[PDB]
Amino acid sequence: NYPAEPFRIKSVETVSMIPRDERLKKMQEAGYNTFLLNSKDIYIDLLTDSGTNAMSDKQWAGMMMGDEAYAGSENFYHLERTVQELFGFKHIVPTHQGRGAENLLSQLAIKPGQYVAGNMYFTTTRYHQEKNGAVFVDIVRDEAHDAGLNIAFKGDIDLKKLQKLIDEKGAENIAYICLAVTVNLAGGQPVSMANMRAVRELTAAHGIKVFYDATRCVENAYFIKEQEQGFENKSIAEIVHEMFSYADGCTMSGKKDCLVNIGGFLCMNDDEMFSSAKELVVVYEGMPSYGGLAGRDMEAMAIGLREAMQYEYIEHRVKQVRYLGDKLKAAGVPIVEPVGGHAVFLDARRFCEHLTQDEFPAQSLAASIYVETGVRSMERGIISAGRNNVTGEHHRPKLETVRLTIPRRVYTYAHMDVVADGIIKLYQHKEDIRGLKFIYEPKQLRAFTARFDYI
Amino acid sequence: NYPAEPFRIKSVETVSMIPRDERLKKMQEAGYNTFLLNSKDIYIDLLTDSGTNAMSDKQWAGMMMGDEAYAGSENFYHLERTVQELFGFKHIVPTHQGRGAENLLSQLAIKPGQYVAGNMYFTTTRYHQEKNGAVFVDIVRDEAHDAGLNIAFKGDIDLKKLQKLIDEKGAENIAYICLAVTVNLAGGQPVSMANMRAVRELTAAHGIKVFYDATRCVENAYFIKEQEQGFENKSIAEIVHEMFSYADGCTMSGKKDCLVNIGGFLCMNDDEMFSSAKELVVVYEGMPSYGGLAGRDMEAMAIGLREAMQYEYIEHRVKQVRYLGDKLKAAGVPIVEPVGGHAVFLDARRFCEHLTQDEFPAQSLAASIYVETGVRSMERGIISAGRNNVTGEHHRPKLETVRLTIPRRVYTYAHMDVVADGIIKLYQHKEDIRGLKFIYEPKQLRAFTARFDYI
Amino acid sequence: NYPAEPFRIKSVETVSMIPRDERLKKMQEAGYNTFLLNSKDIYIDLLTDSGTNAMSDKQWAGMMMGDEAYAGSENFYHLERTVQELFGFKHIVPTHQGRGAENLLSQLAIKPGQYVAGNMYFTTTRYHQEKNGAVFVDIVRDEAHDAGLNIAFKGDIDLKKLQKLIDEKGAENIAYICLAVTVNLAGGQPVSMANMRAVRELTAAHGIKVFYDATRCVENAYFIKEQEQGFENKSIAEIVHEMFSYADGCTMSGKKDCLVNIGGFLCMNDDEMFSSAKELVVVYEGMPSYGGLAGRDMEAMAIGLREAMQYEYIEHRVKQVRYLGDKLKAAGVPIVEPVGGHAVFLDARRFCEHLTQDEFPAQSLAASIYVETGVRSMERGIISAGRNNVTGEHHRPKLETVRLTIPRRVYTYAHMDVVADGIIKLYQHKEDIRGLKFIYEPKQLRAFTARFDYI
Amino acid sequence: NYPAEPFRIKSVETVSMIPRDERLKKMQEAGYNTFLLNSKDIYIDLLTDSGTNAMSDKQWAGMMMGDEAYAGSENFYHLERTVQELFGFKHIVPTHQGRGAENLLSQLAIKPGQYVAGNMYFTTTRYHQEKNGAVFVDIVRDEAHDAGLNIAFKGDIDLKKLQKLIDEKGAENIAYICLAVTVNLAGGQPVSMANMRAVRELTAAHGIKVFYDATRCVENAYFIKEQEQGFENKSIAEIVHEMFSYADGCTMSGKKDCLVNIGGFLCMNDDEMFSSAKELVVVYEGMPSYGGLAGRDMEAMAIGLREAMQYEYIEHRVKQVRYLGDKLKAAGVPIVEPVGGHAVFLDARRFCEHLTQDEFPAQSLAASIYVETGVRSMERGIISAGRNNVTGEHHRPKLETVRLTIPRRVYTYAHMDVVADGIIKLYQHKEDIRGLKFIYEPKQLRAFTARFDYI
Ligand SMILES: C=C(/N=C/c1c(COP(=O)(O)O)cnc(C)c1O)C(=O)O
Ligand SMILES: C=C(/N=C/c1c(COP(=O)(O)O)cnc(C)c1O)C(=O)O
Ligand SMILES: C=C(/N=C/c1c(COP(=O)(O)O)cnc(C)c1O)C(=O)O
Ligand SMILES: C=C(/N=C/c1c(COP(=O)(O)O)cnc(C)c1O)C(=O)O
Ligand SMILES: [K+]
Ligand SMILES: [K+]
Ligand SMILES: [K+]
Ligand SMILES: [K+]
Repeated sequence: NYPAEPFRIKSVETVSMIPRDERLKKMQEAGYNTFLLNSKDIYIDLLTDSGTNAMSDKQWAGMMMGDEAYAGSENFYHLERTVQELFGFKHIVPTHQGRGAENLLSQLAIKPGQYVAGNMYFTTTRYHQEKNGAVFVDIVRDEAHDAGLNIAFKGDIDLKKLQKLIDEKGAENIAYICLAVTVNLAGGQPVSMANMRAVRELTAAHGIKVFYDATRCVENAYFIKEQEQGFENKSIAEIVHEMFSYADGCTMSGKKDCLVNIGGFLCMNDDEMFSSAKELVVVYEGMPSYGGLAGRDMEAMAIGLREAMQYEYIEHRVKQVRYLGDKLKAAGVPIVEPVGGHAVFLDARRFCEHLTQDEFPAQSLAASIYVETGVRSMERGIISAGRNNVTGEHHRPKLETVRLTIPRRVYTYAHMDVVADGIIKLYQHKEDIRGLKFIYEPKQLRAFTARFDYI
Repeated sequence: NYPAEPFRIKSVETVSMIPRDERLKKMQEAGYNTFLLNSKDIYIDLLTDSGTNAMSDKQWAGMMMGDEAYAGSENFYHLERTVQELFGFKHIVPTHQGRGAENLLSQLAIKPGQYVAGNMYFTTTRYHQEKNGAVFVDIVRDEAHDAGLNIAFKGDIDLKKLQKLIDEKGAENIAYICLAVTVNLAGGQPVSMANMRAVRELTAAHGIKVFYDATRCVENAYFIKEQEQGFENKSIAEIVHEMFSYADGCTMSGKKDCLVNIGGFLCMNDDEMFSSAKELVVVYEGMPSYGGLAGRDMEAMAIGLREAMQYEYIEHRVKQVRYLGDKLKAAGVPIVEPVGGHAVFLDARRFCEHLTQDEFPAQSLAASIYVETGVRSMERGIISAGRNNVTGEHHRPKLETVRLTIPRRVYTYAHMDVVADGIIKLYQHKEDIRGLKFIYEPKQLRAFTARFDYI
Repeated sequence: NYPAEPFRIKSVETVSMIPRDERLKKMQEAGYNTFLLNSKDIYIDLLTDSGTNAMSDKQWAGMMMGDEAYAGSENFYHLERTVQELFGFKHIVPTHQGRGAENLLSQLAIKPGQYVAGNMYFTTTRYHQEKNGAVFVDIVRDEAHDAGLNIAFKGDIDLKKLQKLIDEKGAENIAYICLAVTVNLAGGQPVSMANMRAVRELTAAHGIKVFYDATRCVENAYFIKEQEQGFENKSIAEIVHEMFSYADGCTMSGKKDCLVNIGGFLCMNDDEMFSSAKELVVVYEGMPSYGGLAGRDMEAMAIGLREAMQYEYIEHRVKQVRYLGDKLKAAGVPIVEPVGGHAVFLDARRFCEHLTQDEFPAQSLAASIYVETGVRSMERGIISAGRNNVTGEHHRPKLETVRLTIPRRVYTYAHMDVVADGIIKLYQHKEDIRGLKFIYEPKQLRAFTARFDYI
Repeated sequence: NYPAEPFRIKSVETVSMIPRDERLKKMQEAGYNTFLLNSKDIYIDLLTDSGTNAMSDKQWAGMMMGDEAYAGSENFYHLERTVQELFGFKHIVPTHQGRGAENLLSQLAIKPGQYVAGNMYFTTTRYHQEKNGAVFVDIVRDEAHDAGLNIAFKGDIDLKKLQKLIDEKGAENIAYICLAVTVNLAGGQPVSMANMRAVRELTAAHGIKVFYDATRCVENAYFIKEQEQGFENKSIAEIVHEMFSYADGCTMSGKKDCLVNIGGFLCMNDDEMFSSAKELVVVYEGMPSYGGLAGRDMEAMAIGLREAMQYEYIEHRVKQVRYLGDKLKAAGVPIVEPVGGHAVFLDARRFCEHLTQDEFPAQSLAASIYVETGVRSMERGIISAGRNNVTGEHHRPKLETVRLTIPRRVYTYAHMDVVADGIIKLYQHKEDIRGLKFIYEPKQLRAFTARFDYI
């Protein structure tokens, strides 16, 4: 049902298990914002799966073989051919992480005033699109915004919404389609191969380019192998390669599915766009031959991307997350369904039904979770959504969630039991969670540095 | 009941998950002898807890700080202060592993014709004693020889047998008392502090020296804290320090409870014996300042010994083994009781009651365990007992067992579930396990290179 | 005269020692462009001192202690305290490398239309200034533009030019003064403490902010200790701390004087500007607590910055470069004088006086240097100067040089002898060096991908 | 003339350069015995080339790939095939270092009362021979004991002395011939291929086995390629393979020419002796599949042995030692000639002509060298020779030397200049070196723990 880890523990990381009362002052010191907690004070850190993964002995062997040359590093050539082989794109430009590649793509493929449409958004991805003069349009299926609706491939793009955008705005006013795999904001929800194929057929007929946000593409490929009909016999690698055959390029954060702690890259097939990308990367990231990464990190990322193609690795990765979700569901704890590839999202609206969204139930549930359990989680609700620029009012998302994000190969099922058991106990007296309000709020990107206080 | 790992995974070790049919071919290639399997073909390797432990990030940081000098290495001084602080002995001599220290002690403290008495024996320990002209005398309590008897501190020395040996032979004819903690041969059974204090009081009255075999002393200290009355307020470190206060010295295999992959040492308080030890260590191991160890390994062992004192680490270590034993016992699988600190012993005589001991049931059970699960275990029965050279007959031990030995910090509860589930499944059709016979048998130490075939 | 290395070799890097005939074929495969050579084909790689340094055993111990948390990593706090202690600034924001910090500073401290003045410029630094709407003004002393003039502290700012800029434009139209230490473009020339104090006094009277480009600040501090009167009793650390006391902030490329292969940061004292920096860093680099760096790399940079303060390290570093310059000068090889802190610049115009600048003498000298020695050097002449886009004409710099850039702690004096001996041998038959012409030329940044053939 | 290092520095080791007065008290604390100095107090540690080598990036990559299994480790298989390929022996048994293999060989191949003859001796090698009942006979050419005689292949066995031993004692009373390459005690002097071939032809005619002490066999192979006629076109590997084709086995210390910090092995071709060796290794070292070594160390040793076959590596290694010898010779400093492969031996008899051998000039010169220069060297004279057991009097060797032993890939020519310059200055007032006498002397192996005082 739930497989054992398809690896052994090679080395362990020291942790501290501090008491509740000490956790209280830290939570107070952090303004009740888990983003402001210190790593050393956290038993199980589920803030994000980005850059928090455990590497393998093979990757660490590569770390000893860093060719740190400014140009022509063997590690770059290794990373280049690995991505060309596994993703199938013609050209690769390394970047220090995913948002470095997003900065490049948005400056290369967007004219001021054009539209960029995709299946929901991510913060840095949407920022670089809008800062380069684009207007974002969400074309995900309406079901993806419904936390409790348990349907497969919730991250699919609504082809009808896409056709509507092309007819009303014109294909020439659409910069590109930004297709994310998986869809982080909807709970790590996958996109079917049929949806990727249908988007490619519709966009190619209008000459509209398609670029993937591929940070969690391997988790996406597992869902296709598990649940999409006709792919149960295909390997993860074959599925990944076919996924990108429907794209003109991609932005990749190795910090997710490449099983590394730093790194990303930009891929594309177009020769002219690749030329302009190499001109722009030297300004922000570095040389086209290292792009803001040490040689050893290009090596670790090349090895890690190949490791992620092992079926047993990715099956266990996803099913460990599912185990935490299943234990929570069995105790009646409200969660986003179905469980995504990288995290379980607690539905703070149902968890904190005594609070309104103006009282920030997700931010307060995350604070309560750490104090009561020593687990750090991330607010993914009204605080992260920001304020509408025209009216200065809160954006009001249907998804008011607390994200329990699982780094790859770091924790065990017993750690998941600690998390689930603590949340299930907290759910018993959920009425005790107090509301929050801003005591400090920045002008932009308030989720990371804002401070709150109770009631 | 069973605690989560008090650490997270820093790095993982690649394994191959070959299916049953391939595991069968590997087992046939190995002549149905788990000792002849290749490490690369094994999912979960429970052959031994010696030298197989996962190190911490701190230990690996120390590995980068190796002072490789031939004399006066900083790593040796670090190791020296740590052992003097934690064990309380005056003098420390490093050795490449435990049997290196036993070679030194046996040559220093034994006159040809003297007696060495202890709570059972280990193979290498008793060999160095007998090769230097000593006759071994078992003075363990009679209960230790009852595999099914579930009683505490089974490893205690019978004080009456000790008093009997002193009266019959004289104190001048007794080289030393060899007190092992824990007792490996009885299943990893602990020794109480009260027994250690009584042995020290009786030997000191007759001027008899006492030297500990302390390879699993930390596991022993946990049993004292858990089960001996009056020690529930003492730290692991306090218990360890008090244990060795009743000894004149010790031999240690760091490859066990020091959480390293290589290393050991010899301790003593006597100045003159320490002087002779420094002369003898240069012949067999190396300088008194490295003793057959790289500098980085003295550092890793010094750091690891201090890590082993953390209560949460050793509690989880012992309870992970107990978890495997409890799950097997709950399904009716016959095991040695009580479960020891480092391993679970399957009673292969009861498990394969349809086979005679001449058909090697423990060897054949270990073979089936690997084929059905990818778990390697060790035969501890008639094969390891060897053949009598004078008569050419099997030595026939009362204990016909398969040893599931758990390396420290390498596996999870899910891995223990893989082991237990496979063994329980085999137990439900145990009548199908076929006997084995020699197709190749060496003249000595047949457990390591013999090959078999089914009957 | 020239000190031995104040360290020993802990580990070595494998190189290939291919003979001249193979090096020729590699050079032809690279189109006679050293930027297109593969690292694996190079014996001594003097392309740059950026990111190519050898780390210490202590830094590598830190690499094993990476706290990879997304927020609140212990490595960030270690880096934070180190910079606050050594540089004296209030606030620190990590970036993946120096140009990442320049991107942040240029967006924070520049209004469109303002002026930025400094002691010459660097490519990435001036680009971020000009892309945010600033006009660059060179206020370096006129002597800095005289390649052959051997005078001290060639990088000082001409206070009269600064006073002239303030009077003509007004202090409100000056974004900040950008003082680089050292000055890379002039050959790595230092700035005196007296010049730093005078700039601070003049700018503070007009309310003009001063930000340092401190990538090679430690090399600069050594020159002050060696050659500025009244500092021979001050430690390197004391000099560094006093240098930054005359600045409101800095951008740093740890890839230079922090003895690492990746990393940088942004410093400032203003609280409000630090708040805006934390909002902007999440868009381009990452969280204020890691800023596009792995935790292990923040640790390595924190350790490396403290190591750079050791007098013996930086003395040997600078004198190793000086050794190469002295040996070349003693044989009559024309070089830029005085020798800078990090590189020796060959005067290719004088070296290949039989060739015109349209025949690319610096590019061709670099080619011959690799073929004859296996040493890679960088063209810093007409090719790197680029082509004017409006007229399609070569930009023609007065400096037509080949840069021998020395990574820190990577090479020995014997390696410098290989470099010098080969160049001196080439100089004895310099008339044989043939000119080059484009067989391929990209539209921009031609230095990195252009290919040539002999004339 | 003297080649540059055929590698780059990947990582550096921190050193301390403490003043003379502090060095004095340490030398006093150590009883004027350099063996008792602390590593942390030494700038350049030339005590020994054993276990002090710098590893490569490839070796350190292997260190991350330790397969720590007790049996069937991939690292053992790597080491096994590498030795079989490069040395040509049938069977390999790993040991923790060379003297572990010597303990095994001496117990396997010696009957009490037999003779073991060889080209001089080493301490641990001769101890295991004599402790197993053999009488040592030196059959090296008489010239090898003359420090100043500069002849090639000084380590050759005198075939006439060998024939004399066979005629007087009988071939049945000769256990084996112990042929060392190189000969450490004579100054690291090589053995010609012709001498190895002649010894094999003479011993095989009498059925006498030949076993090599091969710790520095690669240095030996370089001398053959450099100076023996007909081998200047053969690779180092071909020479090494042919060397061992004249032996029945070997004892190897990886700590020398395998470029590692720990490790050794025993090789042989005989099946029956290999069987007995595997029985004996489990008692002293460990399993035949790891033999007292961590898996990662078997991996590093396998890689290092292959690296030592690179001509440029071993040429530079030997010529760096020769450079130190040439600088000393040019200043008139008396040394053993010719310079050996691994060390320069100062001739303390000529250096301290005002002292008799009873005043221990070599021990006192080593003390003076450290105090005046911060360089540690080893006494190789009357102190190491020991006392004659029959008369209780000093053994009086013709060679009274101070050994400046060079670890592989650790130091530069500039470090050699520091050593040479300091010794040359000390030679100017050599009359100031005071004699020493025992204030403490052990019964055996006095060189390592004895303490002395002046006059
Ligand atoms: C850091 C996170 N996300 C990163 C991310 C990024 C940016 O990648 P970097 O963090 O590697 O810049 C882009 N696209 C998606 C969908 C992402 O989820 C997170 O989910 O916590
Ligand atoms: C190898 C094992 N035991 C080794 C051992 C040793 C030998 O230690 P080394 O393996 O470190 O020599 C000494 N004393 C006891 C009680 C031991 O159990 C084992 O149980 O598999
Ligand atoms: C890459 C080089 N310089 C980079 C540099 C940079 C850019 O730093 P990063 O390369 O760390 O972005 C900034 N400031 C100065 C003065 C620099 O010299 C070089 O000289 O090869
Ligand atoms: C340690 C040294 N010698 C080791 C050695 C050995 C012993 O090797 P281990 O140090 O690896 O035991 C054997 N044979 C020779 C010729 C040796 O030189 C030394 O020369 O300092
Ligand atoms: K990270
Ligand atoms: K680099
Ligand atoms: K060593
Ligand atoms: K091991």
